[PDB]
This record gives sequence, structure tokens and C-alpha cells, in this order.
Amino acid sequence: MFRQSSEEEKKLYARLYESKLSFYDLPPQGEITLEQFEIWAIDRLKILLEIESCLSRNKSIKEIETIIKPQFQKLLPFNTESLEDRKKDYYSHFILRLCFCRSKELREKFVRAETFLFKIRFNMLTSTDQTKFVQSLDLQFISNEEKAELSHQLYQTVSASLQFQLNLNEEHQRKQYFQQEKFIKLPFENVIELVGNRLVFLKDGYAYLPQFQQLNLLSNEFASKLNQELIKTYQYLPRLNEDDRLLPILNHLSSGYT
Amino acid sequence: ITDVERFKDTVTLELSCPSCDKRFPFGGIVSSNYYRVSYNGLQCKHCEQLFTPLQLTSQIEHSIRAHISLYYAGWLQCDDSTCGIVTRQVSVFGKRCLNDGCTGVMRYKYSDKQLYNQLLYFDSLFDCEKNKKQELKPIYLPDDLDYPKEQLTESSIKALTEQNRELMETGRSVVQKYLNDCGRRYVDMTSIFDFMLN
Amino acid sequence: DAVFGDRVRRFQEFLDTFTSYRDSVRSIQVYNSNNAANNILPHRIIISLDDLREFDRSFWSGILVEPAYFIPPAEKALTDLADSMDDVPHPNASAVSSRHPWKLSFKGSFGAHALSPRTLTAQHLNKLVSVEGIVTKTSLVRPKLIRSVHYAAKTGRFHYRDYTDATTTLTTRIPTPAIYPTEDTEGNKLTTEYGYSTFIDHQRITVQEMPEMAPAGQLPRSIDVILDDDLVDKTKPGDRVNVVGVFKSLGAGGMNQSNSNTLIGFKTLILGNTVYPLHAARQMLTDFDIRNINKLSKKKDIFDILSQSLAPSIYGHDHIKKAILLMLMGGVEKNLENGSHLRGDINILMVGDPSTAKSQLLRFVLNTASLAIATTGRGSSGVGLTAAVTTRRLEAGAMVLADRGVVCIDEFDKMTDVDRVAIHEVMEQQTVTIAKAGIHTTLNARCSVIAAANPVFGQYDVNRDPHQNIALPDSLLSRFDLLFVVTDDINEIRDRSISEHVLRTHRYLPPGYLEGEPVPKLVTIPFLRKYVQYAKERVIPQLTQEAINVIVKNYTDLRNDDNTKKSPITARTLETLIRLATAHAKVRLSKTVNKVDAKVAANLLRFALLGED
Amino acid sequence: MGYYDIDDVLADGTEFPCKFQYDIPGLGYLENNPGRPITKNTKLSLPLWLARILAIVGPVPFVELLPPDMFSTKVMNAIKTDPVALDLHSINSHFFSLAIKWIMLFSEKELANVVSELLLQRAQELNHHASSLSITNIATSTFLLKLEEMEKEIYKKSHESYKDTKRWMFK
Amino acid sequence: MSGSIDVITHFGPDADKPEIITALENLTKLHALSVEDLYIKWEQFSNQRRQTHTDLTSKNIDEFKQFLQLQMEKRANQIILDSLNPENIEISSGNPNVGLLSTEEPSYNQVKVEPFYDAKKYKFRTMRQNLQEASDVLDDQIESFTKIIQNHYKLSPNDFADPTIQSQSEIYAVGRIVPDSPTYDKFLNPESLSLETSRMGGVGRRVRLDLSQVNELSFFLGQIVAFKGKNANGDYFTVNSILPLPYPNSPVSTSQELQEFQANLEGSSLKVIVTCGPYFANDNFSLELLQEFIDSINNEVKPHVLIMFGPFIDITHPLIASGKLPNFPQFKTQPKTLDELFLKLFTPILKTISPHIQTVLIPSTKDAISNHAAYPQASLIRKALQLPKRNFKCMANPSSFQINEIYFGCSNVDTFKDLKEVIKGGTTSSRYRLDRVSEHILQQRRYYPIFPGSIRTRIYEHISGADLDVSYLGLTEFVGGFSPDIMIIPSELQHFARVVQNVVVINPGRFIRATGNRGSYAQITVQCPDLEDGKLTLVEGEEPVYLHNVWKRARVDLIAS
Ligand SMILES: Nc1ncnc2c1ncn2[C@@H]1O[C@H](COP(=O)(O)OP(=O)(O)NP(=O)(O)O)[C@@H](O)[C@H]1O
Ligand SMILES: [Mg+2]
Repeated sequence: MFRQSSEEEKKLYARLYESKLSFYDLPPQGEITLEQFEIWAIDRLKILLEIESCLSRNKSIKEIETIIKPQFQKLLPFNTESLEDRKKDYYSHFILRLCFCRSKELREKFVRAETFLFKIRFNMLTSTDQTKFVQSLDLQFISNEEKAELSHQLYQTVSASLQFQLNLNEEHQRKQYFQQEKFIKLPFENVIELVGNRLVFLKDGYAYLPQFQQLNLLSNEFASKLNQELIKTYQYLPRLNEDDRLLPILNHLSSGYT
Repeated sequence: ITDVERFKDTVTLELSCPSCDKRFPFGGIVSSNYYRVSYNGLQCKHCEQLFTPLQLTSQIEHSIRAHISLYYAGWLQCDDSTCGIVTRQVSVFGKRCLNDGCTGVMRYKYSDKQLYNQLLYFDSLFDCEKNKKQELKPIYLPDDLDYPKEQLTESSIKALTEQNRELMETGRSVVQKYLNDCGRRYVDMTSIFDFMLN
Repeated sequence: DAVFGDRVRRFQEFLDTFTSYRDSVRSIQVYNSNNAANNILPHRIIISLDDLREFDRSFWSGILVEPAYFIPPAEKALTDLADSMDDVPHPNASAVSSRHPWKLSFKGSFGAHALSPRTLTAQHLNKLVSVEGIVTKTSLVRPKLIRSVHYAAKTGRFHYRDYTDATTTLTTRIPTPAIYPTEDTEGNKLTTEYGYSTFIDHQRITVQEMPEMAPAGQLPRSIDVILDDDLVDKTKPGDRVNVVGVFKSLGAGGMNQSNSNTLIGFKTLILGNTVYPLHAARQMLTDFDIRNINKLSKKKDIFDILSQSLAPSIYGHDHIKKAILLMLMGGVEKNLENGSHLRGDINILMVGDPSTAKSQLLRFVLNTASLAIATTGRGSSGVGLTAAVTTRRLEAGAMVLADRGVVCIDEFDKMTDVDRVAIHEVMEQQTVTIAKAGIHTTLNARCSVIAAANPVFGQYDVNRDPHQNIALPDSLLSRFDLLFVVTDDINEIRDRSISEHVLRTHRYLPPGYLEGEPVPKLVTIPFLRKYVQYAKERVIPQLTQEAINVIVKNYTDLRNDDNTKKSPITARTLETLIRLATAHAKVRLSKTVNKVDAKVAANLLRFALLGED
Repeated sequence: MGYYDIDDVLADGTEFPCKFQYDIPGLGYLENNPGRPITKNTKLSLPLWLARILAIVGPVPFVELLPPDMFSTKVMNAIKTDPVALDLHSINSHFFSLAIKWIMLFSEKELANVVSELLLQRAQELNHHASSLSITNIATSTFLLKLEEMEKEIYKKSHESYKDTKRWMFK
Repeated sequence: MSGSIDVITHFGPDADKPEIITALENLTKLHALSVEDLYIKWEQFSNQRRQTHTDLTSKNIDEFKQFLQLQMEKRANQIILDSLNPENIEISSGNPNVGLLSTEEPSYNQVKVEPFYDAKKYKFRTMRQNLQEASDVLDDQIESFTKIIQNHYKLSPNDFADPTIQSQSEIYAVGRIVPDSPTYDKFLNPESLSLETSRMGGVGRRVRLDLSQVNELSFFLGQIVAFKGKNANGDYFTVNSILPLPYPNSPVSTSQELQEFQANLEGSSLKVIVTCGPYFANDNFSLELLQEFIDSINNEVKPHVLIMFGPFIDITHPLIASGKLPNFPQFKTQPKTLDELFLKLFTPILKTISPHIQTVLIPSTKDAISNHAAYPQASLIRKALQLPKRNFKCMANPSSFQINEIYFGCSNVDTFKDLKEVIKGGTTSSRYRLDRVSEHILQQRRYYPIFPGSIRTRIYEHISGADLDVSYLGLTEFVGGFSPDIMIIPSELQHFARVVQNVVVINPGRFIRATGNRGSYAQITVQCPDLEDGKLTLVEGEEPVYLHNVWKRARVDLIAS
């Protein structure tokens, strides 16, 4: 049969937003303006302020998504090929690190709001994008034999969840889905919020988690790594103090949370 | 920050008529007793001379370069109120006052901030959106003797701005040439991320 | 099941990317919301199928090959877009549960799926197709139940339920019995809330292949189409039409136990998604047309330019051309406050020798008027020309069909006396009335009549009276505004000019052809049609004192002075002057009739009536 | 593109729409009136061997070329939806020659990408009908009425090649 | 009457109500369109709305006003005087390839023009001077000279001491000449001079200088100097002797390189032309003289290299400063900016230069075509000037570049005018000033050693100056630590050509005078390097190298433009 046969910064941000979301993993390079610094930080700050306001009003995920999604096209676009939007998103996150690393209360508020925004944007993805994003983060499934041995317990655990979360009211549909579903085994301490609600099966100190759940692990890893990075950011704030032109902006940004 | 507050200390742009030599302050597309902005461009009210784009842009560029040259004259002033010495001499310590016994700090009399704000003030005068929104620094106060009696309507200002868009963009491009070379602008993330270089 | 959600998401991305559809949603919504506070536009949008191809090929081919699985989620996403956009608060009881989503329609580039009724084949079932043909039958409109609402008497709770039938949905579901529930699950007696329930309109039609395509005198073939909601009654029999929709099958096909031994086939239909007409008359002006029309109207002699641009291939007869132009413009129809009616439309008759271009000139009007019917005088009966009875039903004739148009009658002299007298009402009262066994009705017929005839002796005889040469009663000739006599007078230079003219005409070649291959300034006819349409719709000249001063003087002199005039002069002559003056003012795009228009109208009537200027 | 090639000689004679940029005396014979001038912004339909030069020689050249109907947007959409069903013979007898000439003249990038796909997609069915030898006429004859003059030569030289091989083998 | 009947003869008689008349009249006055034009646009407006009742009401006219503004904005969116060495050296014949039409690649007689500096270092952002950075540069200058002096005179580091501290023993001191008073009033005498020390040498303190024991001196502000003296009383440093600063070394080449350069010119002499702006008078923008000059360059003079100093468009030009720029009838489209003015006036003329003439352009800090408005200054952007890459090279200011073996040092700042000397003694005063200034430039190893830079004021308002970016003054030093063979510093003073310490120093003068009269340019003829004629000096070492001795084999003619 027949057969034939700075740019680096732009490539970096194309790579960082191929997954459409990022853990915000890497040091930015090159330059932007100081006006851009202020405006981009304020835009992300407005979205996070509304997220915290809605959470203080005890609104649900669906309501917050209805409130916040129209704001992306104006303040902080998502699911976009534009280099400007990608740089705006990335840089605004990094700026608010330096604003909100300053104290435990600021770190907690910023981690909460940013993790909830992460959850919102992850919900906006297609399942293929979610899979690719999770795989890009280098993030144990059980064997078919172990699934067969624990099938009664796992099905008893997830059958209600399949009906209420995936709308599978028919038991036949639940059985077919369960036959196609994969399960993850990890220590129970890693998914303790699901343990307290008895949403996972426990055996010998390990929790058995279906593949259609477990986004709380992803968002908790995002929150934990962001908290550690903020702690690091706090430790080298004395180097930020070398440019005076940034400190009034950061003081202004933090004043809306104090 | 409003343009009024930002540009409080900036020098007003003065234009000299090419025909009658009368000098007047230029405040963008606004009512003035000294000039009128028509559909054809800027016109002197004294002799009705219409300014060519080159005549306007050259005067702007001359003013910009005059401010740059003033900045590089390098006048320094001591911040101690008792000494207040003004000199162009720079000590090998830079900030040390050259007057014997003075502990004040020497500073540029015309700072890079003041120059940058001056250039932005010039840029604002030719911003079409700011002209339409009437967000420019006023060149007349209501109590001024030269306050214009007849005010342009908002609709007239929007129309005149649209009609003179090419002229305004040309003037703005002249200012932006120098603003792009101003060191006071950009922020380098590569150097900034020295902790990842720990 | 999960795939439905992803298809909704993907179409949402399309709607966000191609923004011209958001403007369409929003403009319909704000228009409807405005007049609601005082017609209403339908909740329907037409998408270019090319945009969808360039956006996502996998969704494009899905719509075009598996419509039952792709059209419903796409339509759902459109409704979410329109619903999330802002809308008027505090809706009424009927608005709260209307069961009324938005709906899609398509245009452009169907490729292989553009078909005709002869070639639609079993391979194309469940595909999205486009067909072309002629409408032959239409059913009556009927309402159809889809949802009902009930109020429970004791508990105070409002209940509801939904219904389905095989033609209501692209996907297939268990049929519903059309019963109303009388009693609650908990035993409470129920009541039915009409006005909160929802019903929709339904209509079936039939489309047949065009006769131009029929092979070998063989039987023609046809398809039935289903229409609903907004698409109802937009067609009538005889329309040429292009229909877009899904081609589908129905029923049990005799496999539910039958005597046929299952030799009979399944039933099939097209579910009407979009309908477009075919031009086989009207045009719509662009901005540039308005500018050109208004600029041209300020020339000194627009009437000469326009009149000479009618039938340039016919030499001579300037005045008849001018009369035809004024006929195409027409007067102004008056309805007085007491219900009394005054006529507006101009009728013209021309009689003359053989071969003098009468039929050829009459043929031109038929190809420049927006609505025109043509007939020969002996090929038509009085009832066929006005109206006839059938089964009781009353059926229209030619003068009733061309209502606001022109009717052309050739060989008028051959029409029998019994046929002519049926026309006396139609040319003045502009109505037709029948009083026959089991029927009494009045019909409207507002057209202008133009006709041609031969004189009694075969050529016009100047040595005998006009009444002897023209065998028609005085009451009929009175109803024609302008009566023209034309003859073939032999003269050297006239013969030479005409013969050279027709020879220059026969040496024309059309633009795209080599020689021998088989097939002042003059405005083009496609521009003249726009000029006439614009002038007839947008300007209505009012009369003035200066014009009246001319009209009264001319009428009284013309009636009272003794002359060998060729037509009876009556109260209808005065109206002919008013009509002609108004029509000339309309050519000029004037808002008022002036002294000039009255003068020109008088100088045309004097020529036709008294034979000389 | 040889000098003595009949098809090239014949394809250069197709007319394209044009507009003038100067008034010129006596050249009214182009407008079929030898006794008059040409005037600026007049529009005429001229053969390609002439318009190809008057569009280049100066400054402003004498004539400007208007976008012809055979490269209209409708044709491009028809090409991109289903290339195999398309009746190119009715669109223009010499389509793939004029396409290359127009591409050279204006150095179009996207038109080349459209035309390359069109040719590659039609070659498939052309080979299918070339390979199919009798041991039928209607099924083949319906598609072979939609070929360009350019495509007919490829079809003929393919069919003869397969047939000669088949004849030699079974002999 | 007129507006009313005009409306009523286009709009219907229904318009007779005076409010309707007033509204339509307002529209025609607002937008300048006639009544019939307004009627036409009203008809456009009546289309496309399904509104057969487009009645002539006030609300409909308001919507028509909105429609009119939408149409307006959419339409907008749619739309020989003196000579050096004349008796010994003949004028070169020039480049023989000039005037030959031949497209053929210029194979053999290729004068190589190569920059001898890092162009990237000149592309710094201007208008941001940190005072600490400026002071660091000024301190480093004193320290660098201290090291040079120590090595040259073989002095111990302990021989240097703080001149501000009282000492009975003689010490060596290096510092910068500064005024005794920080508020000094423009006239410096020998008694008003102080020495500023480095941070390490004297903690940056200033000490008054007692120059009573020095008979001959020539000092200027910003000069780095070395003294032997003592501070006996603590108030003034008594200078006993001035230590002359060592001159930098001269450039050298190998025998192989010199033979290659000799073969490149086929034994002929190099011909270089140097011009300095302005290129038009103070009362017009005529470039007739420049055109005539370029025609002569291409047909008669035929140089190998043309060096053109700015300003090309002087921002301080009187017509620019007053805004009285003329109309240019020769141009179909008038220029809109000074950059466009260059492209319409200078670029067509410069493009006529023969491609066989290598053209070097050096900007001025007064040049409107340069956005880098500070000394040191970045090069002009050749592409923005639309000049051909083949034979045009844009260089920085100052610029050091090599033509064959010859090292050229160019600075487009008026050091000769700006450097004001404080002199004492009869012998020093009898010497020619420009020689002494040239020696100061060479000894200081910088093209513009004056600090603070000069300023020009008018009745006071600042006009212009040297416009020094102090933080980058290191780029104004001699590149490689050696003097140039030929130093070109244009000055407003009278043109001259001189040999100062084996360096040919040239002021070409202005190309055109302010009145429009002809100015001057410099023609440089340099004989080819010959190892056999004895004009080169062999320097013995591991690899034998030769001093160029360009001053022995160069002729400079100052010629009327
Ligand atoms: N300028 C002209 N004057 C008269 N006849 C003309 C003229 N130009 C063409 N004809 C031809 O005259 C012939 C007869 O025209 P036609 O309109 O049928 O005459 P007519 O008045 O209807 N005669 P008839 O049918 O006997 O009543 C046609 O073949 C026309 O083409
Ligand atoms: Mg006839």
C-alpha cells in the first residue's frame, strides 16, 4: 500500500491552555503593562467576590453557575483560543497570589473562591476535556476480579447515587451502567467527606470510589497545591517589596476582602 | 483615578496658529473661545485658519521632545525644606545632598512620573473614546474669564469625534511612539520569578 | 441518554460563535414585547447550513443524515438561549405553561438531497431532503391537542398531562388515547381548564412533479406533506413551491394481521420544516433604487423617456404608448363616508385595420404588468369571463381573478352580444353578482380592461359614420376612457421608415452567442417595473384648485361645441379627465396635481376623441 | 502549457468581466462601435488573452478585473458539500484550466486548497468507473456526463490501459 | 417661506404644522443635507419596517433622527575650504564601480563597513533614570581611572589617600572636577574648582582645590583628574603636580589582514565622505542642495563610503517649533507626521545613491525620526525609513565601526562647543583650543566627557541640551579601550581637520547654513596600507602587529557643500 514520508512564551501558554484549565503550574515570562496588571487582577477579583458573596448567601452550584457564567465573556473568558484571554486568566491568578498570600484569612478566602471557580470551569468542560486534563496532571483502578468479588457491596453503595445523580431510575439501566463503570481504591482518609455521607464503600481502611464521582479529589488537590504555593509566595514577599509601583495596587485589591 | 486628578500637575498643551501666531490651550474636542473643531479638522477662531494634520502633529511632537529634553536636563532638588538647593550636580551617592551639613535627600525636580503623566495627558487629548465621554482634563473652569459661552452638545461631540477620527488617531500615534520607549511602562515576569530560581 | 446533553452543549457553542443568530432571537423578542403593551412574530429562526459545516462537520452530517437524533437537541439549545435572555415579568396563567419552544429552519447547499417527487426513493427514508413541485390539494385547518391542564377541587392543586401522535415528533413514542382524566390519583374529582391547555394548528397538502418534466405522457407522481403552527395556509393550489423537511414512514404496513398477505407497502410522508415559493409578480427595492428613482423624476420630460421605453421594437403610435403608461399608473380610488364608491381604474379600446400592430402592442402589457390575464374574445363565455356555479359552490371567472390588475381581450369584435352584456357591471361597479338556484353572493373585480377589435367593413371607411364602422352600443363605448382608431395609410416615406425599422430589428443577436448559433436614452424594463411599483405604492396625488379651473372649462366646451366627434360625451368623460390628470401627476412623483397635468390630460383626450392635434 | 496546444488556444478565448480606468479615443469597437471612445468606469466582457495584459500594463493599469461568476460563493459551497455529485461540465467546459490561470494571476491560497480537494475527490469515482469492465451502461453513463474536458482525457487513457491488460491476460 | 415650501414640495402638505417644519429644519441644519436629501433618506427609513403607516409624526421623526445617526456612523465605519596633508597625498579617484549600471554582484572592490559595538546595549528604554544607577556610573568612572593611573605610574594602592582628610604627607588623589558651590552660576575660574572623590577613595566628599602651585592647567566640569598634593589645613587640597592621564592605545592589525585590505582596494586609496545635518535651511524644507550633492556623489566624487550625521528632521527647527509647516504641492498626499515628512522628502533622494556606495546614517538626539531621545542613542530603524538593506547601515550615537583596517569613532553630540575649559598659564592659552578639547576627549576615553551635560535656554525656558541618560554613559566610552584612527564629532563651530595624538580629528561642519547658504562636508582620502612603504610601524610581540598610522597616510579636505 502507498505512503508519503517571544515565540516560546506563546507556545507555553498554548500548552498551558490545551487542557482548557490549569493548576497554574509554572512561572510566567516576558512582559505585560502595569495597567494590564491592575485591570486583570480586578477582573478576576470581581468574579471571586461574587462567588464568595453567593456562597455566603448559601446558593447552590447551579445558581452560582447561572450567576457567574455570563461574567466570563466580560471579565475572564474561558473555553477560548485567544492568547490575550489565556494570558489574562493566567496572570490575574498569579497577581492575586501576591495579593492574598499575605495572611491566613486572605489565603483561605482566595483558596476557597479560586477552588470553587475551578469547580465551575471543570463542570463547563466536555468529558473528553476532563479526561485529558486529569491525565495531564499525572493523576489506582481496581481489577475486574476485585470488582466482581465486591460487586454486591459496590452496587449497594452506588445504586441510590446512580438514581439521584445520573437520573437512572430504572434498575435495568443502573445495572447496565454499573457493568460499564470503573472504581478507584484509595485510603479512606483521602475522601473523608464522601465517607461521612456514606457515599463510598469502605473495606480494610480503603475507600472504593466510582469513576463518575471523585471530582472533590481534583479540586482538593488544586486547593492544597494553591495553599502551598501561597505559603511559598508569602515567604518571598520581601522580593516583591523592590518595586513600589505594585504595592498600592495590591493594597487596593486586598482592601475589598478586609 | 480620573484624568482630572491624574493630570493635575501636567502642563497644558499649547498650540500656535500657523497663520496668525496666536497661541491657545488645546483640550481636545471641546468648546473653546480660541479654536473650533469642525468636520474638516482643527480651526483657529481668530483667523479661521484650518490646521493641516502635519501642522498639528509636529507641534505635539515638539512639545513631547521639549518635555523629554527638560527631563534629561537633570535638575535635582533637595527635599529638606530648609535647604531646598536646586542643582544639576550629582554626587557619587546620588541621593546625598551636596550642601554641607544637610541630610536631605536629592530628587529629580522633573521626575519620570511627571514626564510619564505628561505624555499620558497628551495621549488622552487625542483619545476618541475619552473625547466622546468628555473625560478629559478641563482647560477652562466655569469661573474662568475665558470660559466658552456656547457649549457643544454631547451629540455634536460624538459626531465631531467620529468625523475627525483619522486626525485624532494620527496625533495619538505620535504620542504612542514615545510612550512605547518610556521605561516607566512594562513588568518583566521572567526576572520576577526568581523564587522558582531558588 | 448522556449523548443528548453533549449535543446540546455543542450546538450552544455554535450559537455563541456565530453571533448573527443572537441578534435574530433578541430582535424578535423585543419587537413582540413592545406591541404587547399597546402582528406578533413567530418563534422561528432560519440557519445557514454552510455555517454549521464550517463550524463542525460531525454535527453538520449528523443533522443532514440522522435528523431524528440531532434536530431535537439543537432546537432545545435554541430555546435555552432565548429563555436566558431577558423577558417581561409577571406572566399570565396561559403564558406560564404554554409548552411553546422555539423552532429551526434551513437554507443553502443540500447537495445530493435536492430532489423531485419522481426521484424520491426508499433509500432516502429518515434523511433530511428538499423537494420541488406544484401544490395540487390542501386540507382544511384543524386544531390538535398536545397538553391539557386540570384543577383539583378539594386540594387546590393544578395538574397537567401531555399527548403525542406519530406526526408530532421526530422520535417515536407510545401513542396516547386522547382521553381527558376525570378523577385524581387520590380520588378527587377534576375539572378541565380550557384556555390554560394548549392546542396547535394542523394541515396536510399534496405536491406533484411539474408537468414540464413528465416523461412520455406517463402518469405523474406526488407526495403528501404535513404542516403545523406557523406554516399553515401559506400556500394554495397551483402554487409552484420548494419544501424542506424530513422524509419518514408510518403505520403497521399490514404486518398487524391483515388479508393482504403483506404485499402492500408502508405509508410515507414529508414533515414540513421550511417552505419557499418559486417565481415561475413582485420585486423588493434596494436603497440604491430609491435614490435612482427619485433623481430620475426631476428630468424635464420623464413622461417622454418612460413612454418611448415601452415596446421600443414597435415603430410609431406615440399616443397609445403614453395612454398605456397612464393606465399602468392609474387614478385614485375613493370611498366616501356614507359607503359610496367612485371608480379609479382606466379602460382603453383600440380598433383598426389588419396588420397594424394591435395584437403585437396588446401583447406587451401582459409581460410588464405585475398581475395580468389574457383571453381572446371568442374563446370566452359571459359566465366564464365573470363567474359560474358548480358542485353549492360559486367559481370565479377571468375578470374576478385579475382583481387589482389588468385584463387583455383580443379579437373583441368576435364576442357575441350575449357575452358582452355580462361585462357592463364589472367596468363601473367593479363587482360581480350572481342570483341562481341556491346561490346569492357578490364578488370583487377591480381591474382595468384593455382590448383590440376590427372595424365592421374589414378596413376603416372614412366615408361612413363612426357608428356604422364600430358596431357596439353607446352604453358600452361610454365605459372605455380612451378610444383609438388606427389605419394603414400607404405612403412612400412611411413605408420606407417602417420597413427599415423591422429589418434592423430582425438583425439582433443576443449577447452570449456567435453569429449563426441557435438561441435619447431608454431605461430598461426591469427598472421601469420598479419605477411603476414605487410610484403606485408611495405617492397619492391630491387635486388642486388650479387643476380644477382647467378641467371644468375643457369639459363644458368639449360637451357643448358641435363637432364630428367619434364617441358619446357624458358625465363619465369628466371622470376620465380627473383620472388622467391624477395619473400624470403620479408619473411625476408629485404630492399634488398641478395645472400642467390637467393640460396634458386634456391634450391627450382631445387627440383620441376629436382625432387631431 | 505549450504554444501549439489546441485546448490552451481554445481556453484563452473565454470572456471575463472588466472595468476601465481611463477614457481612450477610437477603441469603441471593443464596445462594438468603432466610431466612439471608451470612457472611464465603463464595464465590458473581454477575452482572457486580452484582459490578462490590459490588467497589467501601466501607476494605474488600463483595466480592472471583476470577480467572475464561475468562481462565485455559491459554486464554492457546492464544491465543498459534495464534490462527486457536482455538474462541473455545465458550470464551465474548461474549469481546471481557467482555475490555474486565475490562481497564477492573483496568487490565491484558499482557492488552491479548494480546487485540490475537488480534483482529488473526483479522481476516486473516475477510477471506479475506469476499473469496471464488462465480461451497466446507464450507471456509468450518468456520471460520465458531468466530467470536464480535462477529466475526459484522464478517463480515456485509464480505461484503455485497464482494457489492454485484461485483453492480454485472458486471450 | 423657503424651508416650509421646500419641505411641502417634497414631504406632503401634512408637514405644514410648524413643529414638524422645525424638526425637519433642525435635521437639515444639523447634518448639512438638503431637504430633498432628507426626503430621500426618510424614504429609505420608511422601508424595511413593515410600517406602511410611516406617518410624518414627531415620534417617527425621532426614529428617523436615530436612523440618520446610524447611517452616518455606518458610513464612517465603511469609510576646498581647508585641507589636512594636501602636499603629501593625492585625492582618491573613488570607487570605480559607481556609475556602472551593471546588476552584477560587486565582486572585488568591497569596502567592508563593520560595527564595532553591541547594538543591543543601545536599545534600552529611555525616560527612566534612577538616581542611584546614575551615581553608580559616576562613581565607577572615578574607580576605573584610579586603576588606570595606578597601573600606568606603578603606584601602590597605599599611595592613594582621601584628599579631604588633613595630611602633612603628599598623597595621590583621583577624582572628578566639580564646582566649589553646588549652585554655581555658569562661570568657573581656577579658584572655584573642587575635587569629588569616589565612594571608596574619599566617601564621595568634595574638597576645594588650591591650584596656586600649578602654572599650567586646562580643566573642565566632569573631568576625571589625578593629583599629587597635600591637605595641610583640612580646608583645601593643595595640588603640587597634575598627573597626566595616559592616552589609550592605538588600533593594530596583522600583516595578513593588511594584505587582504590592500587586495580588496587593488592598491587604490579609500575615499570617505562625511556630511552633518541640518540638510535644509531654517526658513524652508528645500532639499535642492542635498539632491545636487547626491548627484555629484554619484557622478563625480564616487566615494566608497558616505557617512551622514543627523539631524535629518531637527525637532528644534524654527518652522516646526512655531507650527508654520508649509504645504508641499509636489506631493499628491500631504504628510501627516514628521516621520511621513522624512519618507516623502528624504527617502526618494537617498534611494538615488549608487548601490556601490556604502551609506552610514548616525542619528542626532534632536532628530524627530528617532524615538530614542537620549545620549547614548539607539540606531535609526532602516526599515521604517524604507531604505535599502544593500548599501544603507544605521548606526548608534556614538558609534565605533571599522572601514577595512581603519577604526572610525563617531559621536553626534557637540562636545567641542559644549566643553568649556578653565585654563591657566601662557603656554596652555597659546595652544589651539580644539586641540586641547580633542586631547581631553582622548584622555577621558569618552566621546562626551562633560558632566552635567550642556543645556540651551532662552528668555529662562529650557530649549535643548546634550540630553544625557547618565545610567548608560558607559556606552559612550571608546570601545575596546583604544582610540579611533579617525574621530568625527560634528560641531556648530567652524569646520576643521587635525591630527591630535596620532588621531585624525574631524569636524565636517554643517551641510547647510541657517540662511540657506552652502555649508561644508569632509572628504577623507586614506592611502592603502602598504607593508613596504614604511608608513606603518611594526610593534614587536608574539604575533607581529602594525600600527595603522592613518594620520600619516590620510588626507582630509573640507569642501563647500
Ligand atoms: N411598426 C410596426 N407596425 C406594424 N406592424 C409591425 C410593426 N413592427 C412589426 N410589425 C408586425 O406586424 C405583424 C402583425 O402585427 P399584429 O399586432 O398581429 O397586427 P394586428 O393589428 O393584430 N393585425 P390583425 O391580427 O389582422 O388584427 C407582426 O408580425 C408584427 O411583428
Ligand atoms: Mg394580429
